[PDB]
Amino acid sequence: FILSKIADLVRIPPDQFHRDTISAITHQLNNKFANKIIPNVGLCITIYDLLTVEEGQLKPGDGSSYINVTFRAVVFKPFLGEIVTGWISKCTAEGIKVSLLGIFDDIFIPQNMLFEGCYYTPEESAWIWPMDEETKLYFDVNEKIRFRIEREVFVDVKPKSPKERELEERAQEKPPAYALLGSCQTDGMGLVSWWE
Amino acid sequence: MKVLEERNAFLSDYEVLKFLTDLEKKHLWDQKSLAALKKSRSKGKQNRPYNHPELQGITRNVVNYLSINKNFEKSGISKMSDESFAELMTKLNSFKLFKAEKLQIVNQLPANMVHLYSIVEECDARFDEKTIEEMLEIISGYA
Amino acid sequence: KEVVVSETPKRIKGLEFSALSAADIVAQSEVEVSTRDLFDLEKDRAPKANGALDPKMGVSSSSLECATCHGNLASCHGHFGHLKLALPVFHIGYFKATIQILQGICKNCSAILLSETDKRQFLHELRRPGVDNLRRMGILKKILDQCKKQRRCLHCGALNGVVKKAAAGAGSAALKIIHDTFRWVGKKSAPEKDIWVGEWKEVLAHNPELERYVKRCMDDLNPLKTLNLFKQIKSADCELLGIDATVPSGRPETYIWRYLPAPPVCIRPSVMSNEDDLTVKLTEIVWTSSLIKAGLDKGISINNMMEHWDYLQLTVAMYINSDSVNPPIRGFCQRLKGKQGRFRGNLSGKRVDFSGRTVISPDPNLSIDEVAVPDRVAKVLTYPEKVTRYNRHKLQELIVNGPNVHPGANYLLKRNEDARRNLRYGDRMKLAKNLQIGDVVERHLEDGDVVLFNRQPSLHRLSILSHYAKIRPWRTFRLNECVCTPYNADFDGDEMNLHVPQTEEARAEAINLMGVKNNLLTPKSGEPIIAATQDFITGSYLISHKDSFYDRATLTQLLSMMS
Amino acid sequence: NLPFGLGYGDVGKNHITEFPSIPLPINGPITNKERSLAVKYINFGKTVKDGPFYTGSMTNDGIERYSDKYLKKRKIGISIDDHPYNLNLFPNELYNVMGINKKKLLAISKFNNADDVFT
Amino acid sequence: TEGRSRDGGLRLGEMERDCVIAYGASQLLLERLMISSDAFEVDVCDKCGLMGYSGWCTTCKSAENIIKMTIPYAAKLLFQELLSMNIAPRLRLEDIFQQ
Amino acid sequence: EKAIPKDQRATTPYMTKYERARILGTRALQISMNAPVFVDLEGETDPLRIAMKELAEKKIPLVIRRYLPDGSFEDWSVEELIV
Amino acid sequence: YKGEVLGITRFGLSKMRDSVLQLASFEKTTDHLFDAAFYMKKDAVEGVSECIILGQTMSIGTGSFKVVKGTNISEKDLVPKRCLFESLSNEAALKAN
Amino acid sequence: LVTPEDVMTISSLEQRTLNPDLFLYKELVKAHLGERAASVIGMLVALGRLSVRELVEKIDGMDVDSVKTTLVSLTQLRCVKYLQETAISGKKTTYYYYNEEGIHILLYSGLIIDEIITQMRVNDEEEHKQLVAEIVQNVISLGSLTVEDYLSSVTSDSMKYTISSLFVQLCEMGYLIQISKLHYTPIEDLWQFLYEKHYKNIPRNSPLSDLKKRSQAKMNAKTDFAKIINKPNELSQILTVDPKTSLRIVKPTVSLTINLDRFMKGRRSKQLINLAKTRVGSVTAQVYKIALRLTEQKSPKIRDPLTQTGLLQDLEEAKSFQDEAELVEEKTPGLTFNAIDLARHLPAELDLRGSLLSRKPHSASLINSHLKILASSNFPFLNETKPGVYYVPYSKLMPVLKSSVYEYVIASTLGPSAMRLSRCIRDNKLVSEKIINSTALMKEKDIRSTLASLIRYNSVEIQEVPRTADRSASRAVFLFRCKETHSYNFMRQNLEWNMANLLFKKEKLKQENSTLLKKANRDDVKGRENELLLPSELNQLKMVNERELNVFARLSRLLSLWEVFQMA
RNA sequence: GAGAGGA
DNA sequence: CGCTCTGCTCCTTCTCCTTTCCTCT
DNA sequence: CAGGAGAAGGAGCAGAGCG
Ligand SMILES: [Mg+2]
Ligand SMILES: [Zn+2]
Ligand SMILES: [Zn+2]
Ligand SMILES: [Zn+2]
Repeated sequence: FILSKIADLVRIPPDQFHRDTISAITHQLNNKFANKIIPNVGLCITIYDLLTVEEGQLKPGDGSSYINVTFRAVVFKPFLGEIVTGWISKCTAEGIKVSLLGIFDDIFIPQNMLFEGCYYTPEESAWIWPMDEETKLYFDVNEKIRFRIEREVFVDVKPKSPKERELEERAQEKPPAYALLGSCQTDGMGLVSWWE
Repeated sequence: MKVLEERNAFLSDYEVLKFLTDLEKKHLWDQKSLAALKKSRSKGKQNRPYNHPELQGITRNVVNYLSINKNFEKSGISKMSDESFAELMTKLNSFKLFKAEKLQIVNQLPANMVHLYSIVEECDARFDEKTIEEMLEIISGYA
Repeated sequence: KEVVVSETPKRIKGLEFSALSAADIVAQSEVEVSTRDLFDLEKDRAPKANGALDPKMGVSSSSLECATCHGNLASCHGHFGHLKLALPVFHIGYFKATIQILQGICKNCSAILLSETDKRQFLHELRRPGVDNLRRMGILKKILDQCKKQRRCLHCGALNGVVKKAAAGAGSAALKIIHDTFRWVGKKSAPEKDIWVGEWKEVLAHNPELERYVKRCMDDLNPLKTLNLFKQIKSADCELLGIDATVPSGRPETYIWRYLPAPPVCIRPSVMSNEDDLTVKLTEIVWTSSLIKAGLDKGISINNMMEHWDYLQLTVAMYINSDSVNPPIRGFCQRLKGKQGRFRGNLSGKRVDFSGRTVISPDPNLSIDEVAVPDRVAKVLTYPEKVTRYNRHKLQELIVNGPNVHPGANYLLKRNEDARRNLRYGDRMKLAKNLQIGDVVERHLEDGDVVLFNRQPSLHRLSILSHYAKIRPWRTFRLNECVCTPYNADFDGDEMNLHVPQTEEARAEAINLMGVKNNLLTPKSGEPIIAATQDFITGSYLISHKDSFYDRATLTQLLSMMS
Repeated sequence: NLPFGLGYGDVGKNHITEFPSIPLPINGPITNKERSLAVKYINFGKTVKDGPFYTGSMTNDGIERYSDKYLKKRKIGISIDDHPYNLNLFPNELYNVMGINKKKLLAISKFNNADDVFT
Repeated sequence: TEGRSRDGGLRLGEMERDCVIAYGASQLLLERLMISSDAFEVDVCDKCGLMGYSGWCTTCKSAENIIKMTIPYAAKLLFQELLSMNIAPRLRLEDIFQQ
Repeated sequence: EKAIPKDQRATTPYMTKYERARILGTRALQISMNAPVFVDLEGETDPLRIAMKELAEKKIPLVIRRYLPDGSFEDWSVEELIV
Repeated sequence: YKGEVLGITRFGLSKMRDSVLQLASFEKTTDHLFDAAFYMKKDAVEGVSECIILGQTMSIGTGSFKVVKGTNISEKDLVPKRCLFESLSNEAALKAN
Repeated sequence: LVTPEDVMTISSLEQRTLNPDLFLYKELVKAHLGERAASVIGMLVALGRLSVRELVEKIDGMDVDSVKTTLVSLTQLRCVKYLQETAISGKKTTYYYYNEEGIHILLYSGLIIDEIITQMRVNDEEEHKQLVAEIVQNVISLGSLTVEDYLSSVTSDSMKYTISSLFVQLCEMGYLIQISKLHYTPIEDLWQFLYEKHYKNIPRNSPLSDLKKRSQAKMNAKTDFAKIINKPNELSQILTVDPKTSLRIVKPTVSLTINLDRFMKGRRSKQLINLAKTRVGSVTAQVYKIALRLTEQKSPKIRDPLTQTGLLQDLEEAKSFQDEAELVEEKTPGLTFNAIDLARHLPAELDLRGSLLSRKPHSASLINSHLKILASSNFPFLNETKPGVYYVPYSKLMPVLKSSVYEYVIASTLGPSAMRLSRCIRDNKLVSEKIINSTALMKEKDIRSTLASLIRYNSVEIQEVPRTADRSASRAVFLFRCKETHSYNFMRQNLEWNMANLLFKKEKLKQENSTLLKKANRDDVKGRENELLLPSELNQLKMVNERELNVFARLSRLLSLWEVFQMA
């Protein structure tokens, strides 16, 4: 978790003029930055602080209060010096997707920088990895698994056409927008209890 | 909307937990608070809590993730105090870590030789003589 | 998931006029109109695949689809098409600009006709820190005169004369450009003149009957040669001609018709089918362009090809503007210019909603800053009042009343819903019970509401004033006669307009700036203009005449009469 | 008025090609001598892209890390100023941006006559 | 519409808008001549000031610079008629707020 | 460009009729959007009358940015302006 | 005020007001619009006619200024707040490792 | 049917609007220098003569340091031609132009290196051809070099001596010249400066007459103008003989660059040889080639004496230029030659024994006879000064060369009937359709078809003779002329745009597939393509390289086709 | 579309 | 010393405007 | 169908320089 520093413009409707101004500012910022991915920086958790608030301005047709504000948001962005635990939701023969307990389930780690003995198994989908004469070291679903993050992918493109939107709706894309690629080159991964 | 700084000063994974818990207390999102007034009885005072669904969900998920059982039934940071954090920073400043991996081992306190060796690059090559077991014995107690 | 979305309020900083460079015309387009026919003639008059009324260019009906935004007539902004011409033609709007560009350049090297020092000085004058339109136009005209003074190209070393309209006639002659190379060579030896003499000697040896026409017959600049010359004008010599070459489309060749932007069908709807003038004109343009293109490959007579080219040029000129030729199409120029054009009939002065117009009658008992309104029109002139926890009870009572009894309401718009819920039917009692704190009630006009009372012609500012509405049974806008001096009202059968502002801002500005009480003095001299009219001065004079002597009862009756 | 050399069959739709159909004869297969030039056209150009006079442009975290330490610098970037300059040619106002007082260093653009094209 | 057989409004022409200008009433002018007469929510591209449909520029084909704003439908009709000629009314936008 | 400090502000300390009408319109628009009022309501419902009553007691919480032609601007509080 | 006596005809106005839309609205619409397209004029919409045509707010009258609501927030809470982060950040670069 | 959403993408219509000069120059600078340099060159071409302040204002990348770095990058590579003018009213300002010769040098790099290697008889020895190729590559890529830096780069004494000898030989040959501030001053402004200091200095007494005063000023200015133009071409720096060992060595401190005029004269010689190869035998073509190589250094400049660009041509005295040129074209000592010199320098591999048949080696008589048959043709390949003495007339050979190239381009693109019609209209003058049919002997239907397809370019011009008060059709007549200047200019612009389009496509393809191109040099893995990359990457890289090779081959062909129109 | 009140 | 361009200045012949709209028919 | 006011080409002379 890392503090950011973002400057934005906040619309305060007259309904919220009675409460504290900072409370309304934080409410609107949360309405914009609660559990959403800020492009090129990751996912924002909660508006932490608030500093350098300029006097609000009114446009000639709405009657709200538009305030230019700066604040320090809470975002998650681990690059290299980290080890992250997670759970397992679904696995198939193209890698393993590691999930958390509600934060976000977008981390997918393939078997590129993983253990050499890992292999696929359509049945009892698992990550069998002998590494010795004993081959009973398969990865189980819904268990602690530690992994490193080697790189982060940002999907920040949208060249879609209205005709294409209508065609896809009649026929109904890369849903992820902030995913991290995992690595388990060193030991101690797979389960925090396997390595003592 | 322009991001003035893509990354400000780093935040330790102890201030975030207490900050979120205090935020839920102010907004009355505590499990005890919701079980007391909003559960097992009707709102006599009708003092409704904060009404942000997405914020409630994300803050509950992050506080639960920070308060899971420690990955070797609590995460240590749950019972960690500010003075315990001061003791921990003194102990870590007495040691040598190039990056701010000190905050990284604050994030997770595995208290294992293998995990501490893996968390920092070339732990054996950098220094592995007598202070590594001291690190493990002071990190076994989360305080 | 759910990446953030950020929006900011933005206003129109300012327009930047320019032309389209035959690459933005194609970029905007959805279909190339390449068929003279309009309807398929088989599937019950459906629009053709690439005709003028192609659906991809918009929808002219209320029960069709535009195939590009998939909306009805109300929700279709309209989409453009492109029509690629053959043998480009002059743009009638830029024809004088084309003349100036031709006068500013050679006809062999296609380079500007000013010396290096002269163009440096002129550019220095153009790039002064403060220059308006007038000084810039004067500088450009001086540049044009200076380059018209030139007799030889500085690079090609070719003779240059005068570039002028052919005959300034009605049709083709008004769009023909002739170059007179040999006007300024009086008696000096010019190699071009000798070449001309040799060429005409050759042709007269072959055909001697054209001797009488060797006079005149100047260098003719058809649109194709003009385009080929404009393609060679260096950008560094383009600022002196007035064209800013910094951005694309800032080229002299973008002012010659090579692609016609076919406007959306919304701009040129079909009435009851019966297509309007623009569709017919562009259909004719497509037909003539196809004829020219086919004749190019069929090897038609050069006379026929030139005649069809000229006919196409006249057709597109009429399309842009119907004043070009006499032999009543509503050209875009007709649609814009005029008293009823878009600028003077639709942009600077529109027809506004929530307005009425009725006869006027006097009403002395009505105080100034008030106007009496019929309840037959106070029940249609609704004001949108938003529930605000101060008038929730009043608004729900009005909803209960309904749209028939005057202190009621016509429409209810819920906070989240889009369509207005009419209060004419649907058990409005429960709707009043379910009146939230953000809904809008179109309440009937009532006492104390602000209205704009106006009488035409609006000679001065006091011809329109803001009054407080009152409700009276009759059918006439009744106003106190004292305020009839500003409007110049007559009560001889005069009529007046009454507008109802629909926002708190407009209403407050009307009642505080245009209020009758705040406009008792005319602005031209400051002398009062709202005061006693006829018969009020007579009553005052009869009361204050020295013969008047009142006892106590008569005095008290008078004092109860004035109050 | 349909012309003498045209009929109603050939007219009715205005189909302009919008695509060229008249090619120059310079599109034929390349020759060995022409294949050489190219290389001396790809090599030149490549050298000036690697050359100091480019200024073409119109991860990197501030956190110290032992991993980035003990790693060599990518190369010895040669800026525009470091190149030797004949001062009497350039305008005076550009002297403040060149290497008027800087260590001399010139890069030699070696030419490899062997083609770098695959196969 | 204009007549009385067609339920139409009263024309507030050039003289009336000049009278409104004389009072210096700006919000009332905006409400009368745009809000209560004809309001259209158009999508103008922030790069090339040409109106787009459904948040689609149709020229940049990016939908990133599209900005929604309300202008009179008469102005939109004028812009389309000018674009039908060889005139490009490229609207340049600036932030209303931010000082 | 910057705001002229309150200590010296050439603009008239009076309140022009245009500023008064705009303040009343803005306050009435805010009140019509369910905004709190700072005066004794006395049963009035139309937002314009509430705005007028608030301006009578100088209770309207708005300020005016008087934009000079150069670009600078003096911020005048409605309470400080005189009528 | 431009320097020379200028009438109130369509000729004297064309030498006073640069705004192409205003001149087109007054008189000689198509000629002015085509001239502004050719010379590539860059008018900034500030006149009342320009604002009315584009549905904006004028610069005269009530649109000659701005209305601003004071946030009225104290300086004793807007200051940055944190719980002793600089403790563990004792500048590890001070020591060798 | 192709929708416009696809036409805008795969029809090259967006770039079809760009001016060919601006398009070509910006594309070349972007490919060889970068994006900032491309933007600066684009502003220079679009506006012309911009100072640093105006360049900063007119570009979004308005960093003053960035603009100055771009300007020094363009000046060291002489892609710009600045000018330092002093304002009398106050502060002086320096204005920058766009240098066409430097951008052409960037354009002709491959051809320049090919000419350098081939013309010097050093490829045969196979040992210093690499050295001279590296020398010319460094000179053309770094802009301006002093010999001491190049020599100090190398260490071997033998290599140093070889490089110095090659420098001396190249400078003597004429491909390398001393670079001076004259190379960074516009010729038009140079003539403007030289017009004064010869007109102002005239005493305020009655000058002969104002027209005669200006004539005297022009006559005095042309002399020192030609002198200062030829000053870099005097070899005043190579003559540092005997510093030690008494050998001819170039002065170390003198900066040397490549002489574009010499290379373009070589290109003109090659074009003339190619033209002659279509009129005489292979042996006679070889004789003409060796004569051109002998007279190449002493030939007049390809473009002009540099006075045509400087000022207005004249009232009508522009012909004087021609005459003056013709005088030098006949009287430069190196130009005139006899068969003896050719026989002296003719290679022994040429048979030259049975080539010529008397009636239905290295013999002087046979070479003289071949020169006579060269001079006999209507094409002025050679002209006779004295009995048995020949000189190649460049003045009378440019128009015929341009006409032949243009006619053959028309013949290749359109049908041969197009060439027939163009030549018929050119030889005739103002010819109607009936006379066209009479003197061309083909179908009038195809005559009209070809005329319509040909008028699309500035090849055939329609002259309208009105037979009524109104000049409308169906009554007027339409004659046809040629106006070869329009045709030449339009075809030159067309070829420039085609070259710019090829370069734009090449850069686009390089950028699109840049990942594997970068990987090819990420770890110095060049030459190991098959043994390190995936087969799909192998195929993709092979296709990219072949496409770039074809692009540059077509660019070389376009250059060989447009040089003739570039001549004057 | 154009004939005419009307104020 | 007439001769021959420029340049200026008339002179003629051309183009764009003429409230408000407010109805009916 | 009248009235007003500009822009654009012929056309007739001064004026300058000249070989
Ligand atoms: Mg009356
Ligand atoms: Zn549509
Ligand atoms: Zn010319
Ligand atoms: Zn766009």
